[PDB]
Amino acid sequence: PDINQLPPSILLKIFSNLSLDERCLSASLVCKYWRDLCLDFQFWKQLDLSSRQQVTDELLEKIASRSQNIIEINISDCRSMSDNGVCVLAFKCPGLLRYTAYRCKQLSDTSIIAVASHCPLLQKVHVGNQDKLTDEGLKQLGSKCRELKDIHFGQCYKISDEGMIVIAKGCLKLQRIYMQENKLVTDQSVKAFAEHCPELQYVGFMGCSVTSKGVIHLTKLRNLSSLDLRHITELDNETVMEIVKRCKNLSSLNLCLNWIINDRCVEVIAKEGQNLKELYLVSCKITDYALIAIGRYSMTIETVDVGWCKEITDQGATLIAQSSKSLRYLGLMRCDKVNEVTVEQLVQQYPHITFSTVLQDCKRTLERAYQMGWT
Amino acid sequence: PSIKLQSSDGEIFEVDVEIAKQSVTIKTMLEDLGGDDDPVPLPNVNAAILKKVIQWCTHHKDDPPPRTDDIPVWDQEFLKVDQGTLFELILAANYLDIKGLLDVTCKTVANMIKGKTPEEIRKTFNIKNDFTEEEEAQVRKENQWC
Amino acid sequence: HSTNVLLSLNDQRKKDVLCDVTIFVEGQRFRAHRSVLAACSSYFHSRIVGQADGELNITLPEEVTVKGFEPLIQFAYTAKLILSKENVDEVCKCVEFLSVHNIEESCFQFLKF
Amino acid sequence: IGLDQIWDDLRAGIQQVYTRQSMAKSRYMELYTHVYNYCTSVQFVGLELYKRLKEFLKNYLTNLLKDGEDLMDESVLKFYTQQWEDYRFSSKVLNGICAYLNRHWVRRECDEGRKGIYEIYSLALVTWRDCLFRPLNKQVTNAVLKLIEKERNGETINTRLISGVVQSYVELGLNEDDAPTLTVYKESFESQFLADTERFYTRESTEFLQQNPVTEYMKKAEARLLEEQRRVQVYLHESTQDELARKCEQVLIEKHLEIFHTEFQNLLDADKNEDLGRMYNLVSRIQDGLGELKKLLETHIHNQGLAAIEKCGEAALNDPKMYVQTVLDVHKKYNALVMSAFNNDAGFVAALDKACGRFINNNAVTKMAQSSSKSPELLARYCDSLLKKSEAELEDTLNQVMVVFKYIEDKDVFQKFYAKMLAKRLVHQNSASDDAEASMISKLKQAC
Repeated sequence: PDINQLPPSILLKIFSNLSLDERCLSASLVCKYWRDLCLDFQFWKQLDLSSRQQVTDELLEKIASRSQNIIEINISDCRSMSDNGVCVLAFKCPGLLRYTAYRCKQLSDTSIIAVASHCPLLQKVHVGNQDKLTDEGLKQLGSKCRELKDIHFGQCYKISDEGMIVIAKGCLKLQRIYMQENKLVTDQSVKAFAEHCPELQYVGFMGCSVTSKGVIHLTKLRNLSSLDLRHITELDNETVMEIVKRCKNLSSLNLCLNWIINDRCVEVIAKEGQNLKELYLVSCKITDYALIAIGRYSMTIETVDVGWCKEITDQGATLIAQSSKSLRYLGLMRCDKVNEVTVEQLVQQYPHITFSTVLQDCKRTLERAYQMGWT
Repeated sequence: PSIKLQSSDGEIFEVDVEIAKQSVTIKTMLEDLGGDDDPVPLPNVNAAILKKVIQWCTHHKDDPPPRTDDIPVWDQEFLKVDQGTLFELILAANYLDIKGLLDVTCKTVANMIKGKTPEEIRKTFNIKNDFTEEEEAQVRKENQWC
Repeated sequence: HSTNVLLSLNDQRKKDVLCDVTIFVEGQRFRAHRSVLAACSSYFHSRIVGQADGELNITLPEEVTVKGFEPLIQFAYTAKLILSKENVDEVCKCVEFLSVHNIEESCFQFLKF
Repeated sequence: IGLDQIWDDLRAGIQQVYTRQSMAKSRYMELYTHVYNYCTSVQFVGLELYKRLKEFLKNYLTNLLKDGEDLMDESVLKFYTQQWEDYRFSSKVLNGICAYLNRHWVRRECDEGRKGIYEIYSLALVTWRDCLFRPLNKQVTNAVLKLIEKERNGETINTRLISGVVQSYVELGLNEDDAPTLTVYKESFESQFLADTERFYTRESTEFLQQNPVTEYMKKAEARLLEEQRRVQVYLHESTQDELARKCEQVLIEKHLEIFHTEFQNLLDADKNEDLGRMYNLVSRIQDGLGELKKLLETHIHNQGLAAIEKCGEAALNDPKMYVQTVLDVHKKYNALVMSAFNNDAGFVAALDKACGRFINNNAVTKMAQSSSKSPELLARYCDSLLKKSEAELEDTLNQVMVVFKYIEDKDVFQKFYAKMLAKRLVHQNSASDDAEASMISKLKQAC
C-alpha cells in the first residue's frame, strides 16, 4: 500500500479536493513529493484570495513570479495592498479573464488603467463599492480591451455618461450589464447601449437617473432575458407593455419600488408573458386582482413576491394558489391585512407552494437542527 | 445486448451492454470499431476489482449525468475496504475511464487526508519523513500567509 | 406568539454565529439575518429578495451613521428602541432615509429635542 | 513498462487499422493497453509517442501520393474519394486507442502555454494537408468543374464523387491552433466555381440570344435558374445558395436588360400575357431596373386611351354612355392585366391611375368642346340618364361610375350639374328606387 505509486494525475485529482489552507499547511509539510505536487500550475490561476485582510501584503509579486498564466483573480473585501500590488500583477499576468475587486476602497483609477493596458484579452470586470473610480480610467478600459462580456459598476458615484459612451462604442461582445444607484447616468447611455450592443442578456439600472424615454429604447434587444428596473425616476406604464410584448425572451422582471405601476400592467404581462419565470412586485399599488390575473391568465410562473403593498388582502393569495398551474413562491413579507390563521391551513393545504411571511421565522429558527447548543 | 469480458488471471464475466457502456473506453471501442462474441481481455484488471466495478456500475445504471461531501451511503458502505483494494479500484477506474468511481474514490482518499496533522498522515499512508529541519522550517515559513 | 422566537435570532447575532447578511455602515460591519431586516423595512426587502445565495452584502449610503444604525437593529430584534436626548437627529435621518414603517417621524420628533 | 519494446507491436496494429482488415476486440485492447502503460510510468518519457505518431502519419501519406499524383480527371476523383473515407474512419480507431494520450498529455501539454500539440484526430486531419496541398488542391477541383460542366447534355454526373470532395474540403477547415470551418471550401472550390459559372453563362446567353427570339431565352433562363438550385442541396455545404443565385442573375438577366424593354413594348402591342408575367418575374429578382418597364406601360395605356376616343367619333360629344363605356373598358382591360401579370404591385397600379387621369380630363372631345370640363358634364349626364324614370345592375353600374369619378380631378362642375338635374328629377318625381339616390349620396359622402 503506497500512495506514491499512483500516477501524478491521480494525486493531482486527490489534492484538488482539498482547500488552500489544508494544501499549504498540511500536505506541503509531509514530503517533498507532495510539496512539489501542490505547487503545480493548475492549483494556481484560480487565486481567489478574498477575505484575507492581514494576509495579502506586498506579496502578489511573489505569487505571480513563481506562477504565471493566471486566468482568474478574486481580491474582494481586501484591505492591505496598495495600488501598486495590482498594477504590477497585470504587468506579469497577460491572461486575466475574471478580475473581481469588490468593495476594496483603497484602489483608484490607475489599477483599472494598468489592468486594461496590460491585459488585451479580458472578459469580466466587477468592481463594487469603490468610490474613487472616475471616467478617466473607464475610457482606457473601453478603448483598449474589446473583449469584455460582463461588467459590474455598482455604487460608484463618479461614473457619468461620458465614460459609459466610450465603453459602449467598443466592447461589442457585451452580454450582461449591472448598474446600481449612481447618478450622472441618464437615458443618453441606455439609448446607446441598445444600438451598439445587440448581444445583451442581463440589464440592471437600479436607482439610476433613467427615464421611460430611454427605457423604451430596449425593445431593440431581441436577446433580453432579465430586467432590474427598480426605483427609477419615471417609467410611465405603456413602456412596460411595449417592452414585455416585443422581447419574447424575458425570464425575470424585477420592476420594483415603482409607485405608478398599476394592476393592468400585471394582467397584460400575465396574458402575454410566455417565457416569464421571475416576477418581482414590492410596494406597488396592486389591489388583490394582480394575483388573480397571474394565476389565471399566465401559464409559466414560479415566484411572486408581492410585499409591502398597502392594498393586499386575503382571497387573493388563496385564489392564485388554486388558479395558477405552477407556483413555487408566494412571498407576502409585511402584507399587514393577511391573517396568520389563513396561511397556516393554506400552507398545509398546498405543500408545493412555500410562502414568505414575517411569521415564517421558524424556517430560519430551524437551521439550529445542525448546531443547536443554544437553549 | 450482452458483452463478455475477461480478467487478468483468467476469469470470464458476462454483463449487459448498457452496464459496460458506463466505461468510456469500452463504449468508444463498440462505437468506432464495428460477430461470434468472444472474451474481450482486460490485462490491467484482475478478478476481485472487476467484480467490484461490475457491482458498482450495476447499481449506478440510472444516475442522470448533468469538493463535495455528499458521498451517498451506498458508496461509503461499498468502499469499506483496505487501502490496497481502494487504490486498485482507483487504478481500474482510471484504466476503464469511469468518472463516477474515480470521483468517489478520490473524495474518499481526500477525506482520509482531511483533518489530520502531517505526522498522522505519515502514519496513515506510510510515508517516510524525508524533510530536513531547515527545509521544513522554510516550507512552513513560506506558507505563513495561509 | 412572535416572541420567544426572534430572541433565538438575537442570541445568534450577539454571539456572531449563523449570520447571513453583513451591512457596512461607514466601514464598520454589522451582522444580521435575512428575514429580520426584510420585515424591518421595504428598502432592505427590495435589495434582499433580488438575490438568492448564502452570503449577501448590502452597503448603505454615506448619510447613514453608525450612531443612527446602532439602533433600529436592536429595535428590529427586541422591538424596543432607546431614546436619549442625544442621538436623535441621526436616528430620525436614518429612519426617514430607510423608510421604516414601524416608527414614523411624527411619533419620533415629539419631545426628544 | 518500457518505452521501446512497445513500438514493435504497436506499429503492427497501427499499420493494421489502416488497410482495413477487420480487427478483433482482443487486439484493440492490446494496443490501448500499450498506450496506457507507456503513458503511466515513473514521466511518460516526454513527448516521444506524439512525435512517433506524427512521423508515421507523415510517412504514410508521402508514399500514398506517389500513386495518384499523375492521375487525370475522373481517375483522380475516384482516388481522392475512395482514399478519404478509408483515412477518416481509420483515424478514428486511432482516436480512442490513444485516448490516454488525449486526456492527460495534450490537455496538459497544451493549455499551459503551447502550440502545435493537437488531438490525434485533429493531428491526422492537419497532416492530411500533406497530400491535398501538392496536387489534389488543383487536380480534382478541375475534375469537379469538368464533371459539373455536363449541364449541356451529360447525365449521371456521379453525385457521390463531388459530394465526397466537398465534404472533405469542408471538414479540412482550419483546426490548427485556436480552439463553421468554411475557410478552405471558399478559397479552393467556390472561388473557381463561380468564375466558371459566369464563363459558361456568358457564352450561352450570347449564343442563344442570336438565333432564337427573346421569348425562348426568357423561358430558358427560368429553367437554368431553377437548375442552379438543385445542383446545390446535393453538393451543398449550404452557404452558397445566397451567393451563386446572385451571381447567376447578373449574367442571365441584369446585363441583357437592354432588349427587354423593346420586347416589353412589342408584347404590350399584342395581347401576350403569360410572357409579360415571365418578364416581370425575371426582372423582379433584380433591383434597380424594375421601374424602367413601368413608364412604358403608363405611356401605352395613355395611348390606348386616346386611341379609342378618337375611334369613338363625333357622337361622343352627345353620347355620355358611350364616352363612359370607352374609358371603363380601357380601365378594365389593363386593371385585369396588372392584377394578373404584375402581381398587383403597387407601382404598376399607381402607373395605371397616373394615365387614366390623363385621358379622362384632357383627351379629345374635351378638346373639341374647348373645355376640360366636358368630361364631368358627360359623367353627370350619364348618371342621370341611368338613374331616371324610364336593381342589381343599378348598383354595379354606379360602382363603375364611381371608379371613373376618382380621376376627374375637378368636382365643382360635377356637383353643379348633378344638383341641377337632381332638382329637376326630384321636383317632377322622375326617380326610380329612391334608395339608389340615397346610396349615390352616401357614395359621394364616402368620397370627396
